[PDB]
Amino acid sequence: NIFENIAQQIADGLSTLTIVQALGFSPSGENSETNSNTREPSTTIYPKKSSSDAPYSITEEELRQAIYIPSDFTYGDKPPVIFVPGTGSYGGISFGSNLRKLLTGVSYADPVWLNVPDALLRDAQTNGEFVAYAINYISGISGDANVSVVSWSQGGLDTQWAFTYWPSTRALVSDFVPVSPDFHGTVLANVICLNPGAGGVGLGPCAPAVLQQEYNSNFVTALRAAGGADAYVPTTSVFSGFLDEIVQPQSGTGASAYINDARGVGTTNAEVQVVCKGKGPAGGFYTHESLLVNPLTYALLVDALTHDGPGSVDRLDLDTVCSTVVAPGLGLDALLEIEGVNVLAAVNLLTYSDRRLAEPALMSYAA
Ligand SMILES: *[C@@H]1O[C@H](CO)[C@@H](O[C@@H]2O[C@H](CO)[C@@H](O)[C@H](O)[C@H]2NC(C)=O)[C@H](O)[C@H]1NC(C)=O
Ligand SMILES: [Ca+2]
Repeated sequence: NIFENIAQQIADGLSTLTIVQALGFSPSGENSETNSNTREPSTTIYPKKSSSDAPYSITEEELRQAIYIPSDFTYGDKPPVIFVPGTGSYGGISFGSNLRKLLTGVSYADPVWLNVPDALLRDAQTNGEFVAYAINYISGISGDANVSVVSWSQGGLDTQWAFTYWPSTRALVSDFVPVSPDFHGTVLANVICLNPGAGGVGLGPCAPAVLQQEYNSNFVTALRAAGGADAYVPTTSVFSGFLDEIVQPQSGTGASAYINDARGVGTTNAEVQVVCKGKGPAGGFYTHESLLVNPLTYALLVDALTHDGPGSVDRLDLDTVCSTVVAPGLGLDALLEIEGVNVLAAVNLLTYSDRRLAEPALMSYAA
């Protein structure tokens, strides 16, 4: 029986590989990207909720289908929480072994998650459309409750892009909790794609979302010049300065994950090695992916969800939070699962058929 659950886990993990999907399989289980969601929202959200919003380029059918609503969802009784995966991954598997498992069956959260086609590798401007639609749609079918957003890696960058160009979504998000975000992209993408940045032809073929996540990319530059480098809602950014093998730089105020707060809406910038320094293993070495099981990450998420404003380092009992390797309620097996999540993602990055020399054109709205 325990065998059947491992077989089904592996099958669900492999269905997220685009090479396997090319054989005609679809993402399965919690990574299903063809969900049937038949409730309508209280208000027109398509093609625009606000006449200030950027247009959608993707059909509402596809936008809505990437949202995975568990049967246990309470449509507003609890506060909804939308989970957003990172590059090469799906919302189901990015968080099922970590944060979303911990947020299943509690009173202050009600999880749903995004399964974007092609493992979040496609143009990030369209990944951003998925987050914008999800915020408006989930709220609009949940009694117009506020939602929260938790993201991993490019997910946070996608959320800032939805906030920047879909203003209507700012009004409905109590908390944005990005884990290992790259709000300034990453120079490791410039290196791997042998690419000058600024959308220039580079010698390394790379997925569109990878090219747009270069440190100086047109996507990142446009987003930051439009306001994407400052928080729009209370933002609890959690990142590791030792060592993020995907996102660099990633330490101090210069970290790609650092969100400024010029609008004064409230921000926490938590480098775990800083916050937990001298106080336990949770201040030790954490990867881009292993951060998702760090107790500081979980503690700051719950704090943010149970209090006005962002998660508060100073309100936490750092002596207790920092004292363990993994969040309470996970085992060291979560450390293993999250390593496999990263491997699957890596495979996707290396083997995705849509490799390009140049970064997607900015849509007319971003320019
Ligand atoms: C839902 O979240 C939004 C954004 O965090 C909240 O809207 C902000 O509310 C504060 C004070 O209530 C205002 O000063 C800001 O200008 C608002 N921001 C935006 C962009 O609207 C809103 O209060 C939350 N709603 C609920 C019911 O929690
Ligand atoms: Ca809060």
